[PDB]
Amino acid sequence: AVKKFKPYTPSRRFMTVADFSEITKTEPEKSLVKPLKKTGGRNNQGRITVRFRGGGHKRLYRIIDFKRWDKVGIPAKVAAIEYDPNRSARIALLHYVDGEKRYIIAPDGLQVGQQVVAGPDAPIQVGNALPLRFIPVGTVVHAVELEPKKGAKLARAAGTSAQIQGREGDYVILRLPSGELRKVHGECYATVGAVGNADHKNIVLGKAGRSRWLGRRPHVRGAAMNPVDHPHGGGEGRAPRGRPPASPWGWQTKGLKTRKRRKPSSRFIIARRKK
Amino acid sequence: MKRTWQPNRRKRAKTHGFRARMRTPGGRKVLKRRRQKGRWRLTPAVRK
RNA sequence: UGGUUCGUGGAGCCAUGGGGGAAUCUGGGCGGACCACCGCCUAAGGCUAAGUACUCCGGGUGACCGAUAGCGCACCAGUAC
RNA sequence: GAGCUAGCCCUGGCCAGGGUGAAGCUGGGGUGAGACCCAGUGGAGGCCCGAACCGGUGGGGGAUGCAAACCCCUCGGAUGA
RNA sequence: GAAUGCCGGCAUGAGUAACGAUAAAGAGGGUGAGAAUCCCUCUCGCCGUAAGCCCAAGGGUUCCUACGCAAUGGUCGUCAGCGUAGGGUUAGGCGGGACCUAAGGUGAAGCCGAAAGGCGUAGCCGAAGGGCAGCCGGUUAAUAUUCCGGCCCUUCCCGCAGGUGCGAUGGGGGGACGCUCUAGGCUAGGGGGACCGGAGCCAUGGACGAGCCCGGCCAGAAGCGCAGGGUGGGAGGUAGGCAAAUCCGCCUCCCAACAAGCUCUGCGUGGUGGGGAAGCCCGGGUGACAACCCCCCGAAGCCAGGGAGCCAAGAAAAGCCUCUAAGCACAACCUGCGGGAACCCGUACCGCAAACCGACACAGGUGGGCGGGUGCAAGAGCACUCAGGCGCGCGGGAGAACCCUCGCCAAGGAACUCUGCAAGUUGGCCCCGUAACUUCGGGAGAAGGGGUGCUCCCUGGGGUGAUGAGCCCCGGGGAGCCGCAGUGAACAGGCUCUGGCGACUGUUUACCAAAAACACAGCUCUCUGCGAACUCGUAAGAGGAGGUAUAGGGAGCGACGCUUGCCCGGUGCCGGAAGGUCAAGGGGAGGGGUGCAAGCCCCGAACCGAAGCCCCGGUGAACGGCGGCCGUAACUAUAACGGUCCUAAGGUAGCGAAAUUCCUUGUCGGGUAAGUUCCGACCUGCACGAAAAGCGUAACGACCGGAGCGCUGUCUCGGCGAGGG
RNA sequence: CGAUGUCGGCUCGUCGCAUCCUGGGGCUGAAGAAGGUCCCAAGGGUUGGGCUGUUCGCCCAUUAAAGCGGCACGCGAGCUG
RNA sequence: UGGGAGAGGGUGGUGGAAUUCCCGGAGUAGCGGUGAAAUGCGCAGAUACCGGGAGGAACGCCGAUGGCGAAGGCAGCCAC
RNA sequence: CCGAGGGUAGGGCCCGUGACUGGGGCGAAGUCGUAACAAGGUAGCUGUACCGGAAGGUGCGGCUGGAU
RNA sequence: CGCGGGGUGGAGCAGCCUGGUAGCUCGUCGGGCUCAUAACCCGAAGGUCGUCGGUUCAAAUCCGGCCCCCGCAACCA
Ligand SMILES: [K+]
Ligand SMILES: [Mg+2]
Ligand SMILES: [Mg+2]
Ligand SMILES: [Mg+2]
Ligand SMILES: [Mg+2]
Ligand SMILES: [Mg+2]
Ligand SMILES: [Mg+2]
Ligand SMILES: [Mg+2]
Ligand SMILES: [Mg+2]
Ligand SMILES: [Mg+2]
Ligand SMILES: [Mg+2]
Ligand SMILES: [Mg+2]
Ligand SMILES: [Mg+2]
Ligand SMILES: [Mg+2]
Ligand SMILES: [Mg+2]
Ligand SMILES: [Mg+2]
Ligand SMILES: [Mg+2]
Ligand SMILES: [Mg+2]
Ligand SMILES: [Mg+2]
Ligand SMILES: [Mg+2]
Ligand SMILES: [Mg+2]
Ligand SMILES: [Mg+2]
Ligand SMILES: [Mg+2]
Ligand SMILES: [Mg+2]
Ligand SMILES: [Mg+2]
Ligand SMILES: [Mg+2]
Ligand SMILES: [Mg+2]
Ligand SMILES: [Mg+2]
Ligand SMILES: [Mg+2]
Ligand SMILES: [Mg+2]
Ligand SMILES: [Mg+2]
Ligand SMILES: [Mg+2]
Ligand SMILES: [Mg+2]
Ligand SMILES: [Mg+2]
Ligand SMILES: [Mg+2]
Ligand SMILES: [Mg+2]
Ligand SMILES: [Mg+2]
Ligand SMILES: [Mg+2]
Ligand SMILES: [Mg+2]
Ligand SMILES: [Mg+2]
Ligand SMILES: [Mg+2]
Ligand SMILES: [Mg+2]
Ligand SMILES: [Mg+2]
Ligand SMILES: [Mg+2]
Ligand SMILES: [Mg+2]
Ligand SMILES: [Mg+2]
Ligand SMILES: [Mg+2]
Ligand SMILES: [Mg+2]
Ligand SMILES: [Mg+2]
Ligand SMILES: [Mg+2]
Ligand SMILES: [Mg+2]
Ligand SMILES: [Mg+2]
Ligand SMILES: [Mg+2]
Ligand SMILES: [Mg+2]
Ligand SMILES: [Mg+2]
Ligand SMILES: [Mg+2]
Ligand SMILES: [Mg+2]
Ligand SMILES: [Mg+2]
Ligand SMILES: [Mg+2]
Ligand SMILES: [Mg+2]
Ligand SMILES: [Mg+2]
Ligand SMILES: [Mg+2]
Ligand SMILES: [Mg+2]
Ligand SMILES: [Mg+2]
Ligand SMILES: [Mg+2]
Ligand SMILES: [Mg+2]
Ligand SMILES: [Mg+2]
Ligand SMILES: [Mg+2]
Ligand SMILES: [Mg+2]
Ligand SMILES: [Mg+2]
Ligand SMILES: [Mg+2]
Ligand SMILES: [Mg+2]
Ligand SMILES: [Mg+2]
Ligand SMILES: [Mg+2]
Ligand SMILES: [Mg+2]
Ligand SMILES: [Mg+2]
Ligand SMILES: [Mg+2]
Ligand SMILES: [Mg+2]
Ligand SMILES: [Mg+2]
Ligand SMILES: [Mg+2]
Ligand SMILES: [Mg+2]
Ligand SMILES: [Mg+2]
Ligand SMILES: [Mg+2]
Ligand SMILES: [Mg+2]
Ligand SMILES: [Mg+2]
Ligand SMILES: [Mg+2]
Ligand SMILES: [Mg+2]
Ligand SMILES: [Mg+2]
Ligand SMILES: [Mg+2]
Ligand SMILES: [Mg+2]
Ligand SMILES: [Mg+2]
Ligand SMILES: [Mg+2]
Ligand SMILES: [Mg+2]
Ligand SMILES: [Mg+2]
Ligand SMILES: [Mg+2]
Ligand SMILES: [Mg+2]
Ligand SMILES: [Mg+2]
Ligand SMILES: [Mg+2]
Ligand SMILES: [Mg+2]
Ligand SMILES: [Mg+2]
Ligand SMILES: [Mg+2]
Ligand SMILES: [Mg+2]
Ligand SMILES: [Mg+2]
Ligand SMILES: [Mg+2]
Ligand SMILES: [Mg+2]
Ligand SMILES: [Mg+2]
Ligand SMILES: [Mg+2]
Ligand SMILES: [Mg+2]
Ligand SMILES: [Mg+2]
Ligand SMILES: [Mg+2]
Ligand SMILES: [Mg+2]
Ligand SMILES: [Mg+2]
Ligand SMILES: [Mg+2]
Ligand SMILES: [Mg+2]
Ligand SMILES: [Mg+2]
Ligand SMILES: [Mg+2]
Ligand SMILES: [Mg+2]
Ligand SMILES: [Mg+2]
Ligand SMILES: [Mg+2]
Ligand SMILES: [Mg+2]
Ligand SMILES: [Mg+2]
Ligand SMILES: [Mg+2]
Ligand SMILES: [Mg+2]
Ligand SMILES: [Mg+2]
Ligand SMILES: [Mg+2]
Ligand SMILES: [Mg+2]
Ligand SMILES: [Mg+2]
Ligand SMILES: [Mg+2]
Ligand SMILES: [Mg+2]
Ligand SMILES: [Mg+2]
Ligand SMILES: [Mg+2]
Ligand SMILES: [Mg+2]
Ligand SMILES: [Mg+2]
Ligand SMILES: [Mg+2]
Ligand SMILES: [Mg+2]
Ligand SMILES: [Mg+2]
Ligand SMILES: [Mg+2]
Ligand SMILES: [Mg+2]
Ligand SMILES: [Mg+2]
Ligand SMILES: [Mg+2]
Ligand SMILES: [Mg+2]
Ligand SMILES: [Mg+2]
Ligand SMILES: [Mg+2]
Ligand SMILES: [Mg+2]
Ligand SMILES: [Mg+2]
Ligand SMILES: [Mg+2]
Ligand SMILES: [Mg+2]
Ligand SMILES: [Mg+2]
Ligand SMILES: [Mg+2]
Ligand SMILES: [Mg+2]
Ligand SMILES: [Mg+2]
Ligand SMILES: [Mg+2]
Ligand SMILES: [Mg+2]
Ligand SMILES: [Mg+2]
Ligand SMILES: [Mg+2]
Ligand SMILES: [Mg+2]
Ligand SMILES: [Mg+2]
Ligand SMILES: [Mg+2]
Ligand SMILES: [Mg+2]
Ligand SMILES: [Mg+2]
Ligand SMILES: [Mg+2]
Ligand SMILES: [Mg+2]
Ligand SMILES: [Mg+2]
Ligand SMILES: [Mg+2]
Ligand SMILES: [Mg+2]
Ligand SMILES: [Mg+2]
Ligand SMILES: [Mg+2]
Ligand SMILES: [Mg+2]
Ligand SMILES: [Mg+2]
Ligand SMILES: [Mg+2]
Ligand SMILES: [Mg+2]
Ligand SMILES: [Mg+2]
Ligand SMILES: [Mg+2]
Ligand SMILES: [Mg+2]
Ligand SMILES: [Mg+2]
Ligand SMILES: [Mg+2]
Ligand SMILES: [Mg+2]
Ligand SMILES: [Mg+2]
Ligand SMILES: [Mg+2]
Ligand SMILES: [Mg+2]
Ligand SMILES: [Mg+2]
Ligand SMILES: [Mg+2]
Ligand SMILES: [Mg+2]
Ligand SMILES: [Mg+2]
Ligand SMILES: [Mg+2]
Ligand SMILES: [Mg+2]
Ligand SMILES: [Mg+2]
Ligand SMILES: [Mg+2]
Ligand SMILES: [Mg+2]
Ligand SMILES: [Mg+2]
Ligand SMILES: [Mg+2]
Ligand SMILES: [Mg+2]
Ligand SMILES: [Mg+2]
Ligand SMILES: [Mg+2]
Ligand SMILES: [Mg+2]
Ligand SMILES: [Mg+2]
Ligand SMILES: [Mg+2]
Ligand SMILES: [Mg+2]
Ligand SMILES: [Mg+2]
Ligand SMILES: [Mg+2]
Ligand SMILES: [Mg+2]
Ligand SMILES: [Mg+2]
Ligand SMILES: [Mg+2]
Ligand SMILES: [Mg+2]
Ligand SMILES: [Mg+2]
Ligand SMILES: [Mg+2]
Ligand SMILES: [Mg+2]
Ligand SMILES: [Mg+2]
Ligand SMILES: [Mg+2]
Ligand SMILES: [Mg+2]
Ligand SMILES: [Mg+2]
Ligand SMILES: [Mg+2]
Ligand SMILES: [Mg+2]
Ligand SMILES: [Mg+2]
Ligand SMILES: [Mg+2]
Ligand SMILES: [Mg+2]
Ligand SMILES: [Mg+2]
Ligand SMILES: [Mg+2]
Ligand SMILES: [Mg+2]
Ligand SMILES: [Mg+2]
Ligand SMILES: [Mg+2]
Ligand SMILES: [Mg+2]
Ligand SMILES: [Mg+2]
Ligand SMILES: [Mg+2]
Ligand SMILES: [Mg+2]
Ligand SMILES: [Mg+2]
Ligand SMILES: [Mg+2]
Ligand SMILES: [Mg+2]
Ligand SMILES: [Mg+2]
Ligand SMILES: [Mg+2]
Ligand SMILES: [Mg+2]
Ligand SMILES: [Mg+2]
Ligand SMILES: [Mg+2]
Ligand SMILES: [Mg+2]
Ligand SMILES: [Mg+2]
Ligand SMILES: [Mg+2]
Ligand SMILES: [Mg+2]
Ligand SMILES: [Mg+2]
Ligand SMILES: [Mg+2]
Ligand SMILES: [Mg+2]
Ligand SMILES: [Mg+2]
Ligand SMILES: [Mg+2]
Ligand SMILES: [Mg+2]
Ligand SMILES: [Mg+2]
Ligand SMILES: [Mg+2]
Ligand SMILES: [Mg+2]
Ligand SMILES: [Mg+2]
Ligand SMILES: [Mg+2]
Ligand SMILES: [Mg+2]
Ligand SMILES: [Mg+2]
Ligand SMILES: [Mg+2]
Ligand SMILES: [Mg+2]
Ligand SMILES: [Mg+2]
Ligand SMILES: [Mg+2]
Ligand SMILES: [Mg+2]
Ligand SMILES: [Mg+2]
Ligand SMILES: [Mg+2]
Ligand SMILES: [Mg+2]
Ligand SMILES: [Mg+2]
Ligand SMILES: [Mg+2]
Ligand SMILES: [Mg+2]
Ligand SMILES: [Mg+2]
Ligand SMILES: [Mg+2]
Ligand SMILES: [Mg+2]
């Protein structure tokens, strides 16, 4: 339920902000934070390698448990749901009966006070993590390891989910958030439910400064530059593209596919994405 | 208006100083050449 | 591919990044594609004075300069600036 | 060579004073319950006026200058990209 | 003898321009060979959120004193930031180091690169961030939290006493955090006093007064007092914090809870140690046994790690505390007291500037703190003034033209001109009042108007205090007074209507363009399944991202509203296991050279043989493109209709003489006395048109056009006056 | 072309006469008044505005008349832009 | 008070038939379509047949001249 | 003091009029097609939506005022 | 007298390049079907190719000149 504002500035006309309604705790665990080094989109050479980055609000990285098979069988309790500025999902604080404390991505409808657990025997229940091969066909899961023990890779942003479609040997058939159909090994872990905060895509940034708060600096159209700068540069007055539309580096940017031809995971992609 | 020279002792020593020159192949050639030429000073003066 | 006078040329020889891959003198390389004949030479280990080059340095001599010349500097010059 | 300038990184600092008065909250009205209206409180905002500060709109001066871009009047932003 | 030749010398322009902010000068007395220019005294003027004071950076003796004036100083020079000499900077507590870590830099392990070298975890370096012990006065020609005085405090070593499972680079706690708004109580600072101290003063008409003028504090340990910050206690379990743990984390139990308790700061008080004005007469001395008290105002500072709200979600590490391990429990650590010990570097002086950056003693540039008073609604604004600092290193006259900056102007009032360029007008605050349109916020300070000083009288509420008086802050009514004029000086919008463009706040060609240009939220297409795509790199390695399709890259379009049509034949991209073409390689029909021969050696047809191209399809918010001639209606005219040629298909909606229209000042309407511009229409659109988007749009604009009102030296048309030249 | 600044305006003039007006005439299809056309004549005069950068031109209101050309399309070490 | 009948309404769940597409097998010269045709699709292997998979929508027989609701309107099945 | 009214400024309603523009009614014998009336040769009507020289056409749902 | 394209039955287009040939759709004329009209069905006519001049045995066709009509261009200032 995104929140609107009355039109008392030009920018307040359209700005919308998340309700923050599920958040129950407003400062993070001192033991699960560390400093997040802003890069400005520069690499170890000092060179910009991802244009238009920098100037965002200072953040602390929250360490998130993307393994969860660290603690087979140890039940935990959901102590708080929290704001995390390093991702679109909300995060949940778990107090394990161990006394150990961890953060997880907060699935949709998870409630403070309930319990979750990890392992093959775990109930099929929102918040639990199981190896894929023990989750019944048809189940909606998130935070899916792509390869066993490597870390939860897929379906992590706000509102996403994957659906379990069938089994074939050691592998399971998944429909990813992009619509692709893929084999993922059965021993890969996944968490029952979809990621929460599904309204995240309906936020309306409303002003340029808001993009500046996020670390997004203004983007310059190629058509706005000079020939030394861009394939679309130059021209007297405005100009159409006048060539197949291209990137700053010359490659074609309307339709030209770019997945590597002989990539070994091809034997594992069933159907390409949709829409 | 604000001009180009804005002195800064730490800057000067860390940019043109003896230890900066010795760290690098071209810097050692600067020192080699200025010795062969006979300069009285191999490196700018800064008071540290 | 480089080297040689050799720029693909009839293109050998010497060197070698990739692939294949021997023999111990009745063994092997060369004499400008290649074959025969006739000759020359012993690869895949190493070292080796002298004769040669140069002139920061010392001296000897100029049909060399003589203070705008001769080194940038005859002088407190790679200085002042 | 980034002691000028451009972008980013880390750590600090600065923004007189006045004006407008969002949401929420409380009370009252309303209804089956609501929506909603009124009053108070509240203090939001690339909100408004205006110094410092950051600018450089129009005009005039200057033009072997006070200055290899300055001076005077006027003017833009001033809690934010 | 010439090369705008080179180097040097010296002319000409010329006794010419100029001598660097228009803040400003006059006189007396000194000194000296020499005085507008040095010193002293009185008068005058300028700054005073500075043009005063304290820091930092940079500079490097420029500081103080004596003696000097050739050169330097835009004149002079006896003076000086100049020359010569001597002197001057004093720290356990201030700042930095013997402490911590940030970006980043470096870098045992490791990885990569022809060489040089590039990476790289930990670790090391790295500060204006963390951490940490000194405040007030006196003294020098020149230094002072540094010397001296008074009162405080820190660490290290060693000794004594009491206590304790002591012990760490290891585990944990803590350190440790944003933005806006803000409570309580204080301090800084300020205002007043009919109270307290003081050298004196009485003027020129009055005043010997509850008169004038001056000053009425500062630092301080323990203790107490006020105001705050921090903080649960106990017990049982325990598999987690990469060994251990009595610590921390988790579960349960009892008690405690807006508290209290313990702790830690700030302020006040405080033994004590200091200070102390005018005036006066030589920095000094007197004053002076100086007094040192009451009320008010009051921080952005302090208590602080305070409170609330909000989204964009707000360093690290050490010091410190707790836990234990090796070990050691003759030890070691904690607490209290005592003695001793305590190093290196900086410290002068300038510092919005004549000593720093600009070649100059250059109207420019330079980060942090203090920045007093009165009035003006407030304020760091504006005017004048305190303290303190200056009059800007050429002067004296004269009173032409002309130039700059400034003041006024009869009648007219934009007739000026490309243009109201420029300059007027308007101008703060209080009240009354306020339109189209609108996205319901706005448009709005709309427009337009009235008020504004002083005196007396009556009265309402608040803050301090005590509820009272006093002080202080908001006000309400009545009656009067003066002037041309009451925000009486200074600072302080001219307004309306209507188009074009761009939604908007923003950004730009440092130094001729600030805009309609760039950006912007938002819309669409497209690539990307994660060792992602993409980007930099030979590479290793990074960025992307400690992100995972509600994500990340590329492209175009540009809030929002209503919309975005037809063509896939060419180019692009996407899909197609057929077919055609196609390289190295495979295959070796059949040839050729040489040898007596075995053999050696060379050429080589068919056939098997990828990507790409060809071919088959898809695809427009992919590159792009979207017709011609002739005829037709019962007045004429024009063609709803028809005929035919061509195309891949012949421009739909909307808009149109336009930021686009050549003929063009198209035609008609409006506005004007008159309108090549403007506005509204029309439509034969040379040569609009739908995301190089089409048509609109409230609000916005130092953008560009057109009109009106107000007012004016812009002008008819010029005059006079001021100051710098 | 080792530089002869280029439209229009503004200011300041000066000159020619193929004369717009004023002065003197002849002819007239000149009744008068008023015209037409030609001849002599350069002394003087030859307005204010709307539009456009404009020159030019059209329009408004007047006028004795609202002349045409040259002077580097006169005049930027005189201004504008 | 005790009884009844009903596609009355809202939420969650869930069953089979059928069409389309995808994969595998098998198989060959046409399929589709109409008044008749052509476009389309098919040897790059279609149609017709079998097995598997995915996905959306609608509920055959019961069913009626039926039932319910104020009207619009309401139809697999289960529970609330 | 009030005060006819005059002046300035800004609103509200009504009437007349305006380049140009939108349809409407009417008009003896104009042009184009033939939507409706019979199953009107696609049953028609209908609310809405999109499209087209025109009547109309088509989608969705509804009515019988439909025929055999 | 800057550069292009065109002119052919009544209309709109082939033929021209490559000399011997005039073609296609509509329209017009005659007859059918119809109560009649259109549509539809069967037949028919009409063009010396803008013009003049040359080449050739022969010119719509090839080459020169003239007319008529459409289109493009006109830059540095
Ligand atoms: K040119
Ligand atoms: Mg909103
Ligand atoms: Mg609203
Ligand atoms: Mg939430
Ligand atoms: Mg932290
Ligand atoms: Mg930490
Ligand atoms: Mg990083
Ligand atoms: Mg790095
Ligand atoms: Mg570099
Ligand atoms: Mg990039
Ligand atoms: Mg970047
Ligand atoms: Mg993300
Ligand atoms: Mg979140
Ligand atoms: Mg897998
Ligand atoms: Mg969005
Ligand atoms: Mg951010
Ligand atoms: Mg963006
Ligand atoms: Mg952009
Ligand atoms: Mg461009
Ligand atoms: Mg450009
Ligand atoms: Mg470049
Ligand atoms: Mg290039
Ligand atoms: Mg290019
Ligand atoms: Mg281009
Ligand atoms: Mg361009
Ligand atoms: Mg263009
Ligand atoms: Mg451009
Ligand atoms: Mg385009
Ligand atoms: Mg193009
Ligand atoms: Mg391209
Ligand atoms: Mg690529
Ligand atoms: Mg995919
Ligand atoms: Mg600068
Ligand atoms: Mg600097
Ligand atoms: Mg320094
Ligand atoms: Mg420094
Ligand atoms: Mg530096
Ligand atoms: Mg460096
Ligand atoms: Mg150095
Ligand atoms: Mg070396
Ligand atoms: Mg030396
Ligand atoms: Mg050097
Ligand atoms: Mg060679
Ligand atoms: Mg060679
Ligand atoms: Mg050779
Ligand atoms: Mg080899
Ligand atoms: Mg042999
Ligand atoms: Mg042999
Ligand atoms: Mg050999
Ligand atoms: Mg040989
Ligand atoms: Mg031979
Ligand atoms: Mg030999
Ligand atoms: Mg030798
Ligand atoms: Mg000689
Ligand atoms: Mg000499
Ligand atoms: Mg010499
Ligand atoms: Mg000589
Ligand atoms: Mg020498
Ligand atoms: Mg020498
Ligand atoms: Mg020399
Ligand atoms: Mg010399
Ligand atoms: Mg010297
Ligand atoms: Mg720096
Ligand atoms: Mg810099
Ligand atoms: Mg900060
Ligand atoms: Mg501010
Ligand atoms: Mg107000
Ligand atoms: Mg209020
Ligand atoms: Mg509240
Ligand atoms: Mg603002
Ligand atoms: Mg305002
Ligand atoms: Mg300026
Ligand atoms: Mg500036
Ligand atoms: Mg002006
Ligand atoms: Mg200049
Ligand atoms: Mg200035
Ligand atoms: Mg000014
Ligand atoms: Mg402000
Ligand atoms: Mg402002
Ligand atoms: Mg900011
Ligand atoms: Mg000569
Ligand atoms: Mg010369
Ligand atoms: Mg020369
Ligand atoms: Mg010469
Ligand atoms: Mg010379
Ligand atoms: Mg000389
Ligand atoms: Mg000379
Ligand atoms: Mg000389
Ligand atoms: Mg001279
Ligand atoms: Mg002279
Ligand atoms: Mg003279
Ligand atoms: Mg002269
Ligand atoms: Mg001069
Ligand atoms: Mg001067
Ligand atoms: Mg001044
Ligand atoms: Mg002045
Ligand atoms: Mg002044
Ligand atoms: Mg005097
Ligand atoms: Mg004097
Ligand atoms: Mg003097
Ligand atoms: Mg003198
Ligand atoms: Mg003087
Ligand atoms: Mg003096
Ligand atoms: Mg006097
Ligand atoms: Mg003051
Ligand atoms: Mg210096
Ligand atoms: Mg001197
Ligand atoms: Mg002198
Ligand atoms: Mg001397
Ligand atoms: Mg001098
Ligand atoms: Mg000077
Ligand atoms: Mg003297
Ligand atoms: Mg003397
Ligand atoms: Mg000293
Ligand atoms: Mg001391
Ligand atoms: Mg030591
Ligand atoms: Mg360190
Ligand atoms: Mg080297
Ligand atoms: Mg370092
Ligand atoms: Mg350090
Ligand atoms: Mg420090
Ligand atoms: Mg910090
Ligand atoms: Mg300290
Ligand atoms: Mg102290
Ligand atoms: Mg002394
Ligand atoms: Mg212990
Ligand atoms: Mg913390
Ligand atoms: Mg914030
Ligand atoms: Mg307070
Ligand atoms: Mg105090
Ligand atoms: Mg006060
Ligand atoms: Mg344990
Ligand atoms: Mg005293
Ligand atoms: Mg005494
Ligand atoms: Mg502050
Ligand atoms: Mg604090
Ligand atoms: Mg707080
Ligand atoms: Mg760290
Ligand atoms: Mg032991
Ligand atoms: Mg013992
Ligand atoms: Mg203890
Ligand atoms: Mg030491
Ligand atoms: Mg020292
Ligand atoms: Mg000192
Ligand atoms: Mg300044
Ligand atoms: Mg000074
Ligand atoms: Mg001076
Ligand atoms: Mg100086
Ligand atoms: Mg200066
Ligand atoms: Mg005072
Ligand atoms: Mg005020
Ligand atoms: Mg002066
Ligand atoms: Mg001054
Ligand atoms: Mg001066
Ligand atoms: Mg004078
Ligand atoms: Mg004179
Ligand atoms: Mg007067
Ligand atoms: Mg006047
Ligand atoms: Mg007027
Ligand atoms: Mg007037
Ligand atoms: Mg005007
Ligand atoms: Mg004019
Ligand atoms: Mg202008
Ligand atoms: Mg004014
Ligand atoms: Mg005023
Ligand atoms: Mg209005
Ligand atoms: Mg209104
Ligand atoms: Mg209006
Ligand atoms: Mg409007
Ligand atoms: Mg409104
Ligand atoms: Mg007003
Ligand atoms: Mg108002
Ligand atoms: Mg009044
Ligand atoms: Mg008065
Ligand atoms: Mg104003
Ligand atoms: Mg704009
Ligand atoms: Mg713009
Ligand atoms: Mg626009
Ligand atoms: Mg818009
Ligand atoms: Mg702004
Ligand atoms: Mg510029
Ligand atoms: Mg420029
Ligand atoms: Mg420049
Ligand atoms: Mg300019
Ligand atoms: Mg511009
Ligand atoms: Mg602007
Ligand atoms: Mg731009
Ligand atoms: Mg843009
Ligand atoms: Mg925009
Ligand atoms: Mg989208
Ligand atoms: Mg690259
Ligand atoms: Mg390399
Ligand atoms: Mg990373
Ligand atoms: Mg938009
Ligand atoms: Mg926009
Ligand atoms: Mg654009
Ligand atoms: Mg609208
Ligand atoms: Mg359309
Ligand atoms: Mg196409
Ligand atoms: Mg196609
Ligand atoms: Mg295509
Ligand atoms: Mg192929
Ligand atoms: Mg094209
Ligand atoms: Mg095309
Ligand atoms: Mg038009
Ligand atoms: Mg017009
Ligand atoms: Mg237009
Ligand atoms: Mg156009
Ligand atoms: Mg035109
Ligand atoms: Mg025109
Ligand atoms: Mg006209
Ligand atoms: Mg008119
Ligand atoms: Mg118009
Ligand atoms: Mg027309
Ligand atoms: Mg365009
Ligand atoms: Mg608009
Ligand atoms: Mg608007
Ligand atoms: Mg603007
Ligand atoms: Mg603007
Ligand atoms: Mg205008
Ligand atoms: Mg006007
Ligand atoms: Mg006016
Ligand atoms: Mg004047
Ligand atoms: Mg004067
Ligand atoms: Mg020339
Ligand atoms: Mg010359
Ligand atoms: Mg010249
Ligand atoms: Mg004029
Ligand atoms: Mg006459
Ligand atoms: Mg007569
Ligand atoms: Mg008569
Ligand atoms: Mg005559
Ligand atoms: Mg005359
Ligand atoms: Mg004349
Ligand atoms: Mg004109
Ligand atoms: Mg002309
Ligand atoms: Mg004209
Ligand atoms: Mg007359
Ligand atoms: Mg003329
Ligand atoms: Mg001419
Ligand atoms: Mg001309
Ligand atoms: Mg001229
Ligand atoms: Mg000029
Ligand atoms: Mg001119
Ligand atoms: Mg000249
Ligand atoms: Mg001249
Ligand atoms: Mg001249
Ligand atoms: Mg211009
Ligand atoms: Mg077919
Ligand atoms: Mg086929
Ligand atoms: Mg086959
Ligand atoms: Mg589906
Ligand atoms: Mg009257
Ligand atoms: Mg008829
Ligand atoms: Mg019909
Ligand atoms: Mg019909
Ligand atoms: Mg019908
Ligand atoms: Mg029909
Ligand atoms: Mg249709
Ligand atoms: Mg042909
Ligand atoms: Mg032929
Ligand atoms: Mg024929
Ligand atoms: Mg009959
Ligand atoms: Mg017939």
